[PDB]
Amino acid sequence: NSSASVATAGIGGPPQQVDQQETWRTNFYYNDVFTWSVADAPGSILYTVQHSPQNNPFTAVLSQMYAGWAGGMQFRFIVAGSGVFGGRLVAAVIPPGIEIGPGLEVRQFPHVVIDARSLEPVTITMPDLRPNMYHPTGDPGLVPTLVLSVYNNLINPFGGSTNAIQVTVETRPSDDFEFVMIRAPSSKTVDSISPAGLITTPVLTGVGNDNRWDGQIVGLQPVPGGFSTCNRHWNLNGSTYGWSSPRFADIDHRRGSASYSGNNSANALQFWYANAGSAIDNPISQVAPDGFPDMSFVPFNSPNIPTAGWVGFGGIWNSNNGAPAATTVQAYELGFATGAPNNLQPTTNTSGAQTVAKSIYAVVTGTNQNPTGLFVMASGVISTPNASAVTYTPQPDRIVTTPGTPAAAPVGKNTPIMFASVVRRTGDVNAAAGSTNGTQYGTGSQPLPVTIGLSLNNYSSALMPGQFFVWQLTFASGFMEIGLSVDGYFYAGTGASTTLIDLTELIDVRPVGPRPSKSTLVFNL
Amino acid sequence: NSSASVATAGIGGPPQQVDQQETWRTNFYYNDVFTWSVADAPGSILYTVQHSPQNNPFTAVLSQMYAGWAGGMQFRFIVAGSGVFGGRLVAAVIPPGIEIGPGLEVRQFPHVVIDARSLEPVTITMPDLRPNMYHPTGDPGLVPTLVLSVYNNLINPFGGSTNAIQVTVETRPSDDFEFVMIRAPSSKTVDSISPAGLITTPVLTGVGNDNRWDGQIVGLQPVPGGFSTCNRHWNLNGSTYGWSSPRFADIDHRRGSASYSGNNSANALQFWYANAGSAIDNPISQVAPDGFPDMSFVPFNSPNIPTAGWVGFGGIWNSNNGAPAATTVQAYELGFATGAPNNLQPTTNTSGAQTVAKSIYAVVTGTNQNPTGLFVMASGVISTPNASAVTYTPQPDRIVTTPGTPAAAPVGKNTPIMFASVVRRTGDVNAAAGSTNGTQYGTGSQPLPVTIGLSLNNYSSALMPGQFFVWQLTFASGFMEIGLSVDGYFYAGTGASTTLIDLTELIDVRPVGPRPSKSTLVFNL
Amino acid sequence: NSSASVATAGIGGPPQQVDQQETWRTNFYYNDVFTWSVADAPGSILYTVQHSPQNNPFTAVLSQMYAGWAGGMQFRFIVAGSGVFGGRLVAAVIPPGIEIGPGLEVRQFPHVVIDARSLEPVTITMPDLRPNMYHPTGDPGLVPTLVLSVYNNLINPFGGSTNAIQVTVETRPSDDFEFVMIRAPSSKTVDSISPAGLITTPVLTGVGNDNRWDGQIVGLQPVPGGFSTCNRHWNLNGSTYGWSSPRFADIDHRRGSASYSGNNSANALQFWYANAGSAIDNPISQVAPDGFPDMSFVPFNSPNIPTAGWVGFGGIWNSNNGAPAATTVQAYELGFATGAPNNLQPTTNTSGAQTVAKSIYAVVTGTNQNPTGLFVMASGVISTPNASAVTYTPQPDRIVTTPGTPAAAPVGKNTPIMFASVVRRTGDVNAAAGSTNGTQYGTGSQPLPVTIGLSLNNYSSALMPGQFFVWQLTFASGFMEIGLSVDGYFYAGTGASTTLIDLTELIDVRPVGPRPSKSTLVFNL
Repeated sequence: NSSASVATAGIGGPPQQVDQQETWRTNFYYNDVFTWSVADAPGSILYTVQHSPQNNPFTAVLSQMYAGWAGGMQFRFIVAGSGVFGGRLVAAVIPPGIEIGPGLEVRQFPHVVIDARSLEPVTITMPDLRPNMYHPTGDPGLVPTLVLSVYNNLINPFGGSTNAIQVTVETRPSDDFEFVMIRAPSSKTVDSISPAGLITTPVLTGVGNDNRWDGQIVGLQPVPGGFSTCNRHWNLNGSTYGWSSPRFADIDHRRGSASYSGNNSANALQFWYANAGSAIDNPISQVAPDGFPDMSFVPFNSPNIPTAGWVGFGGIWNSNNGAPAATTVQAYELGFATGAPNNLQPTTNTSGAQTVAKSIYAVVTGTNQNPTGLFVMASGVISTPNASAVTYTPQPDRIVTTPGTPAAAPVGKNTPIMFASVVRRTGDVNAAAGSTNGTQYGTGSQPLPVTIGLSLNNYSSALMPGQFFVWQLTFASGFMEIGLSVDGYFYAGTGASTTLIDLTELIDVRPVGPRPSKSTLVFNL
Repeated sequence: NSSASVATAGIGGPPQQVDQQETWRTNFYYNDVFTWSVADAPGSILYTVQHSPQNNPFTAVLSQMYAGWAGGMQFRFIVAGSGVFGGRLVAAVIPPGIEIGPGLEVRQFPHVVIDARSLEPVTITMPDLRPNMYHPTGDPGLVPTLVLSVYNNLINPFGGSTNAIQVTVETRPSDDFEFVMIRAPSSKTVDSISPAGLITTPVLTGVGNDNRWDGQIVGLQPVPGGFSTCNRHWNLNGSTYGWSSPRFADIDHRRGSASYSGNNSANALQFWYANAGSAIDNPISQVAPDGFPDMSFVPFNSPNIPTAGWVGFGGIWNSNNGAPAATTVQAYELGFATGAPNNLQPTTNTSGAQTVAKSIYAVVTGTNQNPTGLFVMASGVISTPNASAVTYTPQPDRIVTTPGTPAAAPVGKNTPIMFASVVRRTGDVNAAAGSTNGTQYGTGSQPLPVTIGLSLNNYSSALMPGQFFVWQLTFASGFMEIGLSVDGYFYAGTGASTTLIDLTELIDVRPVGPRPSKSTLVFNL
Repeated sequence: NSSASVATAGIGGPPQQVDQQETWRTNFYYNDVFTWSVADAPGSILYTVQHSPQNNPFTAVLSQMYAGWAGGMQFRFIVAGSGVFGGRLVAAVIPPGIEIGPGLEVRQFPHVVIDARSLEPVTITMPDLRPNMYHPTGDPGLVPTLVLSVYNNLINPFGGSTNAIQVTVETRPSDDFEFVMIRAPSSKTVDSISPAGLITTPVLTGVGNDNRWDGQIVGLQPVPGGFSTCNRHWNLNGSTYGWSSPRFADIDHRRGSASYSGNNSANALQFWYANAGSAIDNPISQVAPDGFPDMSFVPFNSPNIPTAGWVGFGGIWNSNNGAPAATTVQAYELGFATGAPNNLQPTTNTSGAQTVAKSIYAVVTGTNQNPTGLFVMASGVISTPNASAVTYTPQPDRIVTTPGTPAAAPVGKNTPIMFASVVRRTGDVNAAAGSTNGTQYGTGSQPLPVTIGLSLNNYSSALMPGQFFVWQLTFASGFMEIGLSVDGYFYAGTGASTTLIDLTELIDVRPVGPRPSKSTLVFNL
């Protein structure tokens, strides 16, 4: 690999200003560590990095201080384990012009080998292979990448009882490394925007809540079979495929049709429905009124209760009138459906759907009119039998989504998870119940604070489509990793387990950074 | 001019560190030739080319092996003369970022004159005008342009038809030219050039098919009125505006209404329809289902057959059970229409339309159902009564388009072309034609391996919106040029022509690389 | 051994007159790796390769540019060890014309030992054994072989499952290696290697389709009983024994007899047949018409449907007039049979057979005519009653073959494979299945771009009848090898397996070049 690049790092002028500083470059300090197991395949990539000053601790804080950089940086690797262990690793410096993934053939680029038995550390100096121009802390332009790959797999002769060893990574800047465009310290560009700050501990401990139910988040729920979600959900492209803005507020739809069933004008069950694409007061999407639940309706016939329906309180409002008609005000079961008045069927897709309401108990005096509005409150309560507390609501089938929505499915051994929260439940009027309030797990895709920050800031040039942004969770007994995708869905490396993970013994959350999607999030509980 | 700069290029070049290949390249190799006539006016530009590793053919093969390039290229010019013809051309090396087109004069540039009376070739070195920045082979950036323009008019002493001579160009890399970043010439796909591979000899010869009727390409059809195409179309930005898959696939639509009109349940024409924009089971877009024809319907009255209709074979398919109805199996006209079920009228706008199907002959027993599905085969036949019929189908007026689709209209003397194929026609019981095939012409806007390849790999930033990518088609006798826009339309230089070009006597196809879109593409057949 | 011959090669080499490329090739590049276990017996041959410009990847790219080659190649071997395992391998440079296979011993050859306890790589030069005759790049002739065989058995001190280690090979061209006859690296097609291009990553990924049902390839199916295929099949000799075109094309047969059996002219099953070997309007061979299925008929009785029948949609077409009959339009079973019109029995021999068609449902009015034509579409559907049905179709017993067609039967542990795809099934009015696709498996013997490419360019004398051309298929987790015989069958190394291999998690495909056919192809998935 090149070495004349240093003369080119060498060129200065008006970026230097006064009084440049070598800073500390002398010794090697801990950047990172990686694990190598007998499990891992030849041609698998254990460690990768683009050349940057964010590869020492000292040059990452100086990055705020300086606006531009140039030159080489040295990477030192220490294999720890034993001299009795077979296997070999390959470290190679790759020039820019590349897309890294399944076709990027590490063992056919100029490279050096690292042997597992090495007692002493092995060093590489990584130069600049495009040294002609200063990089800012904006776009650097395309830079060389350092990749370490397994050439032949780790062997223990004493069997499978011990099966992994670690390799340390240490760095120091080289001689040719320099900085420029100092200015004075402040915050700047792409550096200040990262998905990291969305998730944090106080939100999961007790400050945060879900985006479907406004509940307190008690758990993490794995969903092996996948799911799809859009309403009040957001991505790292800054937009939503939903019809709700990211806050809880009343459901107002001005044009629907209203009727009642029982052939009696007083003491009857109220019905309201409308087709999708008439939400004239909603800017987000005219498909349904903001605040309307993303679930398919649940059939009930009087006096029988809906088994795990969404219920909210409200009543019927005509457009000419300043406030709703009181006689109509009652609890309603709400959902998305097709086939109103009396051929009702649930719908999982918004295209050709109908937004439907029916009162769970009798209204004082009904109303027959068309068109006329529906006015129902911000968050809902769960309708379900008396002492019911089985699994969670909605199940993946129950969630309604648009045809623009991308679905959440497993990637590798990484499984999508939903955030589980405590919801109010009711067993139908009076009687008895399993407890004082009863147990009930309502689930959402996201914590509402993450949803507000995806809507607030655009993170497209801040997490790549192949990556997850990763944080690690610490529990009193055990720890795990959790990931957020660019499509807004959250993942865990739990595989096919369904067990509820308890956030109530949560000590901590902290970022691990960007990781590629296929590679498994840690689960040790 | 800039021939001192040999030593100042030699600071920008050397950080890379690589060998010089001199011994192979003693001789110059053929690049192109152009024609010079008595009617080519002074100020006109006959020939232009950008600096690129693709100018010498052997350097193009070597470009594959390397990820960067730099240094100059020599150009050598031969005038074919006579010695009795007067006139001159001017050769200038144009700076980077100076727009090329007919507005461009050589007037105030450094230049050499190329003389009509010359008998000796005249050799210019084209130096590197970017040398501080090494160029990538697969993302190069901005380069200079070599331009040749007519200073003085070609004049002949005598009469006759004889009015033209040719000027040949051959090239050789200079002693400053260099390849660097060998790495692994291992597993990159588009090292080979992405745009250039779209058209090839055996593909235009007999391997290729067209992307709308699946026929064999016999010819090229100019459309001097211009035209528009959205479906099964891709482009050099990777984007599309269609609904149908990149390959040909069968029609399955689960959600329609079926009915018939008449005085009886039997020996009637079956009708089925569903709305446009409702196909939520199509991954590409909801405009219609996959396999659905992008040409407007043909109204007809029982018992008569539609002409220049798209007909396909299929039947009514039960949505609840998932299974066909045999009695319904018949040939059907499938099309886009508006005014369903019974006020039907034709449109070319998808929005607010209905995708409609009607049988071309009597079904034994019809069915009235809602909902019911439609299941029809992939392949399509043109409906035409006995012998002599319509010139080519679809005509540009028949084609439907969806918002976002740009239309292709002539530029200068370049006119947009469609690809013509021989297609199967059926129409009217025991009909016949004047020929055995019954010579019926189906047209597509692209060849299908091109539609598939432009959907499989990226092509962005390779061709400039002012330029066309050019290939030269070579016949046993004569040649012509064909061009590709950024948009993914093909163009040819026949001007106000409607005449069909016969591709039967094709020997070869070669890439000519980008050329300005106002440059006429030559026609000598 | 033969390392004196440096100066005697230098008379045979020099008449050509060319430069030496040294500066690019400082380092060695990855060629392959193989596995060494406690169960690989002494005398066994683990790895073999012929001298060829295709061993180093960058030399392969350069081979394109040149029409001849000569000189040696260095080979470098790394044992992955541990230091507690005993055993040895022997490395010999084998003379030209000495047959390779398991009968081959290293016993009396010059050799080096490669040691289990080795920690340092061991490097052999493979000299040119042909130097008086310069080799062609695109017709090379006879070369020597490098062979590695087990001298002493791998032994472990301890128990556990741990029983294997790997040995890597990397190569570098020698200082004697040379390229000559640059000419024009211009316009030769198969400069690139003809055999190697047949299988590619995006082709096995999602661009390829199979050559009998036109479906998407999901898997590989081993057939440990062996099988035979003639139609739409080509080979590495360019020869075929089929009737149908290299692409999928519609059935048109002008000369048949049509009849029905029953008690009435209406609501009957139409039957049509013509003899095999009579299709004089088919350019390829008169065995049947173009588009006709190469699987034996399925007898059925009215009113029941055939199972695992080939069904296609079409009708009776008037031979005198050249035009269809609408009333006859229906779904038909098309097949090869013997015993027509009414003693019909199935066969797999074409000679003395009849190509037969029978409708699967009632036609409104039937026709009795002689002669009358048959006109049916290209695409085909599998006939199956409701849900659970046959494992794959065609089964090897159903396939018809014509004289001259060789059958593919296992060799050693390599077994012949068919390519599996998901195909459309229809059968029995308003039927259904357990899944929405109704998971029906269609099989082809080759991928269709391979059938088309093996018909488009020549391939003779590239692969030796004892060897198989090998490609390596690489997955996200594990890898396997696939092989191609001279005959144009594909093979895999699953032995007595019938289990279907799922190609869903494929990352990559790379050519491994020829290997002896008795060599097992590896399976680690």
